[PDB]
Amino acid sequence: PRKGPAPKRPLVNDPVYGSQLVTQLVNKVLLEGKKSLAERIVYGALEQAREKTGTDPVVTLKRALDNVKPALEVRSRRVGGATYQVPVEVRPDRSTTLALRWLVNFSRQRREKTMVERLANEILDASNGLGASVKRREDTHKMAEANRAFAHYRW
Amino acid sequence: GQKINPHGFRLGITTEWKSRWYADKQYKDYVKEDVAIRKLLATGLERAGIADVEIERTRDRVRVDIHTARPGIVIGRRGTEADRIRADLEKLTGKQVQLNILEVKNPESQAQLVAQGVAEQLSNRVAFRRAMRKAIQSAMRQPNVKGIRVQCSGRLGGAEMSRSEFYREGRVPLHTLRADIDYGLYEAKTTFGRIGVKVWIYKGDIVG
RNA sequence: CGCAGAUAUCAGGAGGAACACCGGUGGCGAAGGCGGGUCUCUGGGCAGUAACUGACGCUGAGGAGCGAAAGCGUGGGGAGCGAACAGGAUUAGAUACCCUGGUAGUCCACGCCGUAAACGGUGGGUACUAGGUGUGGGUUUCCUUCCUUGGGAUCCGUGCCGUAGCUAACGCAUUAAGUACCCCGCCUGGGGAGUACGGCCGCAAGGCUAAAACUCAAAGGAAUUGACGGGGGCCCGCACAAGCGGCGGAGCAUGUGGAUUAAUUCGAUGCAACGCGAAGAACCUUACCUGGGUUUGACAUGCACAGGACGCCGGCAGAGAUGUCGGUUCCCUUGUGGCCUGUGUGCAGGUGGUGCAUGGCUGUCGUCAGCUCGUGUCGUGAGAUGUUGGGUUAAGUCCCGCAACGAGCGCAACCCUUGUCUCAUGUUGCCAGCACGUUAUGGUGGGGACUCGUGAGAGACUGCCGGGGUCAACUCGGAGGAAGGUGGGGAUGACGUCAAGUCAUCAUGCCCCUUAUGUCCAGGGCUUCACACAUGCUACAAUGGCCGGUACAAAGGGCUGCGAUGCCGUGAGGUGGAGCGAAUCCUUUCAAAGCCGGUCUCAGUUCGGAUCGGGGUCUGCAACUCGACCCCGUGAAGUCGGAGUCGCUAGUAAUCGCAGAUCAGCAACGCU
RNA sequence: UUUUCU
Ligand SMILES: [Mg+2]
Ligand SMILES: [Mg+2]
Ligand SMILES: [Mg+2]
Ligand SMILES: [Mg+2]
Ligand SMILES: [Mg+2]
Ligand SMILES: [Mg+2]
Ligand SMILES: [Mg+2]
Ligand SMILES: [Mg+2]
Ligand SMILES: [Mg+2]
Ligand SMILES: [Mg+2]
Ligand SMILES: [Mg+2]
Ligand SMILES: [Mg+2]
Ligand SMILES: [Mg+2]
Ligand SMILES: [Mg+2]
Ligand SMILES: [Mg+2]
Ligand SMILES: [Mg+2]
Ligand SMILES: [Mg+2]
Ligand SMILES: [Mg+2]
Ligand SMILES: [Mg+2]
Ligand SMILES: [Mg+2]
Ligand SMILES: [Mg+2]
Ligand SMILES: [Mg+2]
Ligand SMILES: [Mg+2]
Ligand SMILES: [Mg+2]
Ligand SMILES: [Mg+2]
Ligand SMILES: [Mg+2]
Ligand SMILES: [Mg+2]
Ligand SMILES: [Mg+2]
Ligand SMILES: [Mg+2]
Ligand SMILES: [Mg+2]
Ligand SMILES: [Mg+2]
Ligand SMILES: [Mg+2]
Ligand SMILES: [Mg+2]
Ligand SMILES: [Mg+2]
Ligand SMILES: [Mg+2]
Ligand SMILES: [Mg+2]
Ligand SMILES: [Mg+2]
Ligand SMILES: [Mg+2]
Ligand SMILES: [Mg+2]
Ligand SMILES: [Mg+2]
Ligand SMILES: [Mg+2]
Ligand SMILES: [Mg+2]
Ligand SMILES: [Mg+2]
Ligand SMILES: [Mg+2]
Ligand SMILES: [Mg+2]
Ligand SMILES: [Mg+2]
Ligand SMILES: [Mg+2]
Ligand SMILES: [Mg+2]
Ligand SMILES: [Mg+2]
Ligand SMILES: [Mg+2]
Ligand SMILES: [Mg+2]
Ligand SMILES: [Mg+2]
Ligand SMILES: [Mg+2]
Ligand SMILES: [Mg+2]
Ligand SMILES: [Mg+2]
Ligand SMILES: [Mg+2]
Ligand SMILES: [Mg+2]
Ligand SMILES: [Mg+2]
Ligand SMILES: [Mg+2]
Ligand SMILES: [Mg+2]
Ligand SMILES: [Mg+2]
Ligand SMILES: [Mg+2]
Ligand SMILES: [Mg+2]
Ligand SMILES: [Mg+2]
Ligand SMILES: [Mg+2]
Ligand SMILES: [Mg+2]
Ligand SMILES: [Mg+2]
Ligand SMILES: [Mg+2]
Ligand SMILES: [Mg+2]
Repeated sequence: PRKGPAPKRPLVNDPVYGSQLVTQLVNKVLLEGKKSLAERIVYGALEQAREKTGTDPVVTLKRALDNVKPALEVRSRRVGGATYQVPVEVRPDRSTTLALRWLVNFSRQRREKTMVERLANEILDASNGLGASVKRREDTHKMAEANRAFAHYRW
Repeated sequence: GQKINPHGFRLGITTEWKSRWYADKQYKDYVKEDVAIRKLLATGLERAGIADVEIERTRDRVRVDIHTARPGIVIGRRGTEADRIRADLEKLTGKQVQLNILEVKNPESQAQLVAQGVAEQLSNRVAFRRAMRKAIQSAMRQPNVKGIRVQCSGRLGGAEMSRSEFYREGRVPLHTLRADIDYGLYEAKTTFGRIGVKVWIYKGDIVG
């Protein structure tokens, strides 16, 4: 990245529904590079969430991402032999990407015995505001507003 | 490693094979006999510089062509060395063996024989300084040749150390494939051990 | 230090030191030093008139005085600051750098000591030697407003840059380290030593004059290139940042360390050795250890004495070599050639040593862009310019002025592959369009209309346009095009550094054995382990284990080798053997993941498979140490992992397969 | 911040 900003790939859109968020989700959950397996699992879990909630899967996914997307983050910095943290604003695109990342992370590490149903249930919990993703967002915002004091560094 | 031999690097473009023959079943025996006879000839003939040895095989008949500095001792006026070589090949069981002598045009326009001469001068009594001076001057005098580089490695003057010295003049574009480079290598003997001499010669350019 | 009333703020009072803005490379004094204001006394300096004296001038050993801060004696005052000393915090140790407290002292009056890098490191006086450029003071003359750094002439003080000259160089330059004269001190190699004794001064601290023995063969002053920096400036790399998956916890396979053994043959030892030299250790390879033979010898050659035998196919003894016997015996031709059995003669023979002697080959700095020479010029000399500054690029690639003018190794190109098109081209390869098949598919007669495989040519050159640019390099954007600004990946290691690896590839100088460290064979070893490290596969379960159906590629190997169909085995494999020196016959119609259907509802698990027992196949004369494969029983550790640490920026990271190198048998999870 | 020795 020394020369300058590198070009960004033209990510494709999902033809099944019409939202590239599905493509982003499948790419993020790609494990061992099994595209067909990942997409079929994602579609099955989406249908499970749809039949569980009785609403529009796209609308509920939009609600979940809107609820969980942060706006402020924390960056580490050490000056004068001491380590400090500074809060820095984040672009909404990166906020959405990291929200998807946390969604995957907390859809990986719970004990519902079946991840196909469990990812749907995690989506419902995040939409309802009882999810581990929203808990993590709460913690991140709390840290950022606690370290607000050191914002003078501006980096 | 520092440099790959220009001969091997440029085989496919400028220089041609100095041996041509086809075989796959008796290929092992054929290569054994060729490498043998080559080594035996090399260890047998030392007085007269031999530039290259090329062998062509057609079924049973084999033809060997020899380039040497001067034919006086390579072939006798009655055929002394010729008959000795024939008897040698017959002992090696070359089947039908035919001998030809080809004479170089410019004695000091090529790497092998200048290397032989420099090695002999270094070995007997001559100092490497004068050796390089005379070799470079003689190589330059010929108009066709343009660039010459001579390198000597080993013990020089009997000192208990290794001196790596090279002298350069003219063209030495080994990276440029189009260029024409001639490569030679021989070992000079002495009381204290062995000395290796390497020389590079550039001769024009080829297009086509 | 406070919650007994702090910090903070408003009013008032007490007391000590020093004076910001003027204020400066400015002024004054001999040097130290000197600035809040008013008053009293006092020194010195410069300009002019030139009235007066009439050589009265410089210098200066001893001598006298002044003389920064620190310290001492006597007596006061003590706001702030603060040696010594207490504590707090870091460090392995802090008697310091950081912090909270604080006694001399810093002040005043009276006497003391008389020392500094008291440096402009350059004494005082006198007369002379091109200028330009600021600053303070005093007089004069003219554009003339006669205001005014308008300008002209002169004395003194203070800065900078500059010729002749001097200087070893740095440098000086009318305020000389320049040309000249008078006066005074100083020193003659470094330590010993400004030290000992004596003397003088002083209350003390202490200061002033200043020796000798001994010991060294250097000590120091200038300047040039490298190297170095926890110096600065300007830039690049998976170096960091955002991401992916890993190593370090379990099992197994290789290599090493460390310990045994008679041997575990030797070498390599951070980067740059550690799935190394071992692309295939039961004999061989091995050179290690025991034991049995051996002798100019297992194997070559020239000189004398003995000859036509040597060379070979078999029985007997033996751990084997080997010893003894059965069957053949010279090809030339008189000189002997070929060959070698017994004596030696030289000498063969050594993986015995020496990569600190070497040849050749190889790894890293690094695919980094730097590294040189000819002439000239400058300085004395080691040397400098070219290779400096600005702009631009992936690059010493290029443009602009410059004592430089040119060239070289490097960089790009020329070489391979991959991206397209055109022409030539039809078999063992394909089928446009026609006929024969009739379940077997171009299989068969036929056919270049495209790939198919190998020959020739074109196509990327900022090719064109608009803006920035010194009208130049170079850069952004746009149209055509397969590709746009080296399209992608490759072959391709400039001078040198690491005394880097390799006498165990080969050859090579020297030493060593020769009756052995050479040589043949029988068994054993390199695979030993109470531990450690490095690289890989299996995982640690559902994105999954297992069962049935089911479609998609490449390339290469095959003669003493691949191996068809068929038959028997769960399967290792057993019989057999079409087609093949190979676009044809085999390596299955080259598959795995992929898609559909069923079980498992999270367990030490239907995941996971090592260890230990019972049965067979295959190659080999020879499977116990010590090979591989098939069947069964056996059911251990292991639930994403500690600080630390590694690869990866597009067909990239991850995941799943196929063929080959060494090879009868494999250590094959390694390599290509 | 701190960071010993060849
Ligand atoms: Mg090149
Ligand atoms: Mg107050
Ligand atoms: Mg002073
Ligand atoms: Mg006065
Ligand atoms: Mg008068
Ligand atoms: Mg006094
Ligand atoms: Mg005082
Ligand atoms: Mg005192
Ligand atoms: Mg006092
Ligand atoms: Mg007192
Ligand atoms: Mg007080
Ligand atoms: Mg303390
Ligand atoms: Mg203090
Ligand atoms: Mg204090
Ligand atoms: Mg002094
Ligand atoms: Mg003077
Ligand atoms: Mg002046
Ligand atoms: Mg001068
Ligand atoms: Mg002088
Ligand atoms: Mg000088
Ligand atoms: Mg000057
Ligand atoms: Mg002066
Ligand atoms: Mg002395
Ligand atoms: Mg002294
Ligand atoms: Mg003294
Ligand atoms: Mg005394
Ligand atoms: Mg010196
Ligand atoms: Mg010096
Ligand atoms: Mg430095
Ligand atoms: Mg890179
Ligand atoms: Mg990282
Ligand atoms: Mg691991
Ligand atoms: Mg491990
Ligand atoms: Mg291994
Ligand atoms: Mg070893
Ligand atoms: Mg290792
Ligand atoms: Mg190691
Ligand atoms: Mg390896
Ligand atoms: Mg052995
Ligand atoms: Mg062995
Ligand atoms: Mg050795
Ligand atoms: Mg060595
Ligand atoms: Mg370098
Ligand atoms: Mg000169
Ligand atoms: Mg220079
Ligand atoms: Mg230079
Ligand atoms: Mg230049
Ligand atoms: Mg340079
Ligand atoms: Mg260059
Ligand atoms: Mg056809
Ligand atoms: Mg180099
Ligand atoms: Mg070395
Ligand atoms: Mg060495
Ligand atoms: Mg030797
Ligand atoms: Mg040798
Ligand atoms: Mg020896
Ligand atoms: Mg021996
Ligand atoms: Mg043996
Ligand atoms: Mg071994
Ligand atoms: Mg595996
Ligand atoms: Mg069977
Ligand atoms: Mg199949
Ligand atoms: Mg198992
Ligand atoms: Mg098991
Ligand atoms: Mg398995
Ligand atoms: Mg476990
Ligand atoms: Mg578990
Ligand atoms: Mg860690
Ligand atoms: Mg094998």
